[PDB]
Amino acid sequence: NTRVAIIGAGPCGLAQLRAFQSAAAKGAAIPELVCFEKQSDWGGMWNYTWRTGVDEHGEPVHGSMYRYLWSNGPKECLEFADYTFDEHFGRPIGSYPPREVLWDYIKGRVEKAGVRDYIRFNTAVRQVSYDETSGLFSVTVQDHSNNRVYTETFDYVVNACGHFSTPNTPYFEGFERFGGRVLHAHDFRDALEFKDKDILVVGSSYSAEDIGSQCYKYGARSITSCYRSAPMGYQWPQNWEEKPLLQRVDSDTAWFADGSHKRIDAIILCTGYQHHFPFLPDSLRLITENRLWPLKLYKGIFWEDNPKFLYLGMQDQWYSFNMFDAQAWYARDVILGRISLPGKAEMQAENQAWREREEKLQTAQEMFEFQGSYIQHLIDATDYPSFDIQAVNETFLAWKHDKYEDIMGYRNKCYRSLMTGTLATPHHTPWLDALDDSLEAYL
Amino acid sequence: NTRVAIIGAGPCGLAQLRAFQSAAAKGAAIPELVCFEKQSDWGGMWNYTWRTGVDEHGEPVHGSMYRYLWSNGPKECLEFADYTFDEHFGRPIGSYPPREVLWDYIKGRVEKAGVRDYIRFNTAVRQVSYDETSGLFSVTVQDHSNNRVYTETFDYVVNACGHFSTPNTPYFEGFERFGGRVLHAHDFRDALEFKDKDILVVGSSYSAEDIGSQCYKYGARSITSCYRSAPMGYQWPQNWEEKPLLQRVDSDTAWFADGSHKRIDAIILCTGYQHHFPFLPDSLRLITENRLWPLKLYKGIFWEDNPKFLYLGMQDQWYSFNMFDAQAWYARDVILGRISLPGKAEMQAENQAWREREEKLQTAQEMFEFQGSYIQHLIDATDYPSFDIQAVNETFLAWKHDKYEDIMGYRNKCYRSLMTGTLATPHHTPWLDALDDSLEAYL
Ligand SMILES: Cc1cc2nc3c(=O)[nH]c(=O)nc-3n(C[C@H](O)[C@H](O)[C@H](O)COP(=O)(O)OP(=O)(O)OC[C@H]3O[C@@H](n4cnc5c(N)ncnc54)[C@H](O)[C@@H]3O)c2cc1C
Ligand SMILES: Cc1cc2nc3c(=O)[nH]c(=O)nc-3n(C[C@H](O)[C@H](O)[C@H](O)COP(=O)(O)OP(=O)(O)OC[C@H]3O[C@@H](n4cnc5c(N)ncnc54)[C@H](O)[C@@H]3O)c2cc1C
Ligand SMILES: NC(=O)c1ccc[n+]([C@@H]2O[C@H](COP(=O)([O-])OP(=O)(O)OC[C@H]3O[C@@H](n4cnc5c(N)ncnc54)[C@H](OP(=O)(O)O)[C@@H]3O)[C@@H](O)[C@H]2O)c1
Ligand SMILES: NC(=O)c1ccc[n+]([C@@H]2O[C@H](COP(=O)([O-])OP(=O)(O)OC[C@H]3O[C@@H](n4cnc5c(N)ncnc54)[C@H](OP(=O)(O)O)[C@@H]3O)[C@@H](O)[C@H]2O)c1
Ligand SMILES: [Mg+2]
Ligand SMILES: [Mg+2]
Repeated sequence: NTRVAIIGAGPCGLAQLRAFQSAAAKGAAIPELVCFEKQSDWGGMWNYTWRTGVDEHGEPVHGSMYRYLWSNGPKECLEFADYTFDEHFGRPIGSYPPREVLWDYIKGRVEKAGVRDYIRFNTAVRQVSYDETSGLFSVTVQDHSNNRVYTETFDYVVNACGHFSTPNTPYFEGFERFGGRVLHAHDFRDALEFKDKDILVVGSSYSAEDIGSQCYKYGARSITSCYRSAPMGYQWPQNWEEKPLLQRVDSDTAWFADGSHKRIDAIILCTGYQHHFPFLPDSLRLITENRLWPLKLYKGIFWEDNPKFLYLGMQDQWYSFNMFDAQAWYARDVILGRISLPGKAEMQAENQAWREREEKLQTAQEMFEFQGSYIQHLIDATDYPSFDIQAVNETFLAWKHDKYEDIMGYRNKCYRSLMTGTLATPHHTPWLDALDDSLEAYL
Repeated sequence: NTRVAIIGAGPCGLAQLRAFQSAAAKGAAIPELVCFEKQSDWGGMWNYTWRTGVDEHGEPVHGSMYRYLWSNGPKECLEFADYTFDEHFGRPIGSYPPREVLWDYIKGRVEKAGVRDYIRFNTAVRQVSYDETSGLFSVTVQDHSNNRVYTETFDYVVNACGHFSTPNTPYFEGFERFGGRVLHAHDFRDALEFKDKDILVVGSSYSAEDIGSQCYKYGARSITSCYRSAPMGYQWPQNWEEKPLLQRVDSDTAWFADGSHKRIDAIILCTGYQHHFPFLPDSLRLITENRLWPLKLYKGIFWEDNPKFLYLGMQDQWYSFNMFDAQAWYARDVILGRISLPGKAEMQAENQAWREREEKLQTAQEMFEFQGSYIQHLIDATDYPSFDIQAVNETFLAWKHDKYEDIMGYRNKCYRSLMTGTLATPHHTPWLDALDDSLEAYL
């Protein structure tokens, strides 16, 4: 028969396994599936590790999540249409669960699907090549359980390796003279490390917002944030100041674009991440900034130069889990032969049409509605349940307004599931005081 | 003609270029040489970076050196026989220079040799394969200057990528519950980060000795060290306690094998490094612990399954720079056809003979004399100057006794060059008080 390689057992890889299992449960013949995962367990970014830099086997540490991390959007926006919160938890819960609670939810679905046996854990993909004549990809991997490098062939490769793990780490004048810790958001683990310290966060997106907020919540003496161009602009607490871009640092002091200065103990670069695919030749290698519409990906998925090489989840994310499902189901239907792809020139013209719309977006609302409309297109093409994109959009709108209202209070609010209609119930403790991050303490 | 790939422009790679240039200066025809270096400049481990984890291009950070690092052995033990300290510095200096001063020395030789133009910087080796019929290696690299992956063929590959950059990072019960920083020695940058903090160093070799010592010198409140089996055993200062192995950690406290405990702010794993060659297939991939005599390396250099694949500097190090020269000169003479290699079975028998001697070593003296005798064998086979191994051995003996005498004072002592006979002169400031690490301040 035919063979599919899946790189990664995070949400996207797991969605891809779930897609095939769902078809198989309803009598479809499916390919052989091999999912290569470098970590010891599934969950991707949702799997926490204390490790930083490089893991015990010498691979770059994948994990960017930190202690005390909670859902940064309404859980109702990322609900699986085919495995509801009601089915998983059997009661209502808060709209903004800690990492461990959503990890439990993600695992719950693939536990139920019985797909764990497709996965080869502790295995890092090292190289991918393609042979024109056989139409096969050769995938070379290192099995760290046995310290052995091996290669197998596959008809399709689905790259679900993520793009929020390889840091974008810009130098600033004087980092080599500064006496405090300099790290990337990717290396941030326990905010208690910065208790009673004066912290600088460099950046103006979610990592800056949230890492700064954890430092606040867990007793940092002061937060300073700085932006390259656009301030985050929220009303910050008393001990937080937002400044224009860092110019330089000396042994202990940071100097900003406006000529102001601050004594700081540590610098956290919240400067985003790179799409980094060291295991790909240029012929297969997506090169893009973090955005809603990278080019060369037909339906945001199929590599236009070789559409038997697929990318999942490589867009920037408003939607997340149910976008990955939408992608995984479309990918599956194409691999099964149910949906055929057009010719390259047509794929290129359509990708460019999406790009032109992408380039016009200005407002947050335009941006999540763009991605909503992309997902609507995918879900209409397959048997993934066509859920209510418009109502999810309205939830995202409400969340944005909650964050404006109170950047430290938005996680206390409650939203209705668009899959089941059940309202989320208030959490037992306000976010700011909910110091314990465990699944036990939350439930 | 013929082509040689060299992986890395650290001391070993540079030694390899210097070896060929030295032969060429005296009329030898030499191969085309391409040295691939992932960093932006030469020097290897001696090139300092503030970066930790992964570099700006997404490659694991190579650098393990930290602020305030000085020579941990007498400089007279690592002198180049073909480029003396006298020639480079034109006067005597201390026996234990800061990193920047020996970097200057290393660069000085290859500046004089004019070999920089062989090197392709910002280029990471990604894969190596070998073709039986052509007898060529295919070396695939990523050029980060241009974001392009390319492959070229070579008759020989000399792997000079080091083995003190990929950390050995063991888990200890509770690391995911501890509130302070957990890092490896590889990530240690500025000891001022730990000023007034209670530090734990895990390990009992050079990284534990020296990182603990920097923390001491730069005002850590206390140092705790712990050993897996053998204590370091030096007489430590008042605020330093050596303990048996860490058993576990809670939110702020470490618990040891003897039942004792200590509140700690940060944990630094000084637990060594891995030989990690992700760019090699198993057919070419050396698997070894850090030791004086890994197997499968004929004359400690030639991969016994394919001796056109060479490893430099993969032994544990008492000797360093002039061992790498000795290796590089032997490698060069074999590549030039001046020295022929015996058959595999003979290579295996001889490697095993070295191993049997290696396995019997117990004392520090036995260990550096073993490596001395290995180097004597290499230097006698080529035109590298046959320098006085016995006197270098006696210097190593004297250094060991100086460290016993005073683990914070040994860097104040002076030793005679075995290349020129000139005595090192006392430094202007005692190590403990010499807070400034610059080349300027030292000279
Ligand atoms: C710090 C952080 C917080 C977040 N918080 C939220 C949130 O609250 N809500 C939300 O909806 N989204 C959040 N996200 C978004 C996140 O991207 C998605 O939730 C989701 O994890 C993406 O799934 P993925 O499978 O595409 O990638 P990932 O979850 O990153 O998984 C990629 C997988 O590929 C594996 N892998 C990588 N390279 C290789 C290789 N060479 N060989 C083998 N395996 C490999 C990894 O180990 C990993 O398991 C967050 C992201 C980050 C970085
Ligand atoms: C923290 C520390 C302190 C030390 N202090 C001393 C001392 O005081 N005295 C002493 O004699 N020795 C010291 N050493 C020993 C050190 O190993 C040697 O001095 C010497 O640096 C080894 O040279 P090398 O060229 O084998 O390896 P390295 O100096 O490590 O150089 C390896 C090179 O290969 C490059 N590289 C790696 N992988 C790739 C790739 N895939 N593609 C392209 N390039 C790559 C690296 O960027 C680097 O330039 C120290 C070592 C460490 C780790
Ligand atoms: N659940 C949570 O609480 C949580 C926490 C952290 C992260 N996350 C998730 O992690 C993902 C990534 O978010 P992110 O914020 O890390 O990345 P991001 O959204 O890609 O944003 C990158 C930030 O870096 C800035 N930047 C880039 N280069 C810079 C430079 N040289 N100097 C200064 N600033 C620079 C950008 O500024 P410009 O925009 O001006 O270029 C932007 O503010 C998202 O999915 C996010 O939701 C979630
Ligand atoms: N110039 C300088 O001042 C300086 C500073 C730092 C490093 N260096 C150099 O860096 C190189 C590496 O030295 P290194 O000390 O990092 O490595 P190393 O010499 O390989 O020693 C590794 C240490 O880790 C211990 N260890 C290993 N696994 C462990 C575990 N699971 N738990 C507890 N302990 C464990 C070992 O104990 P056992 O031996 O009991 O196994 C040993 O003490 C050397 O060339 C060194 O000179 C130089
Ligand atoms: Mg951006
Ligand atoms: Mg060891």
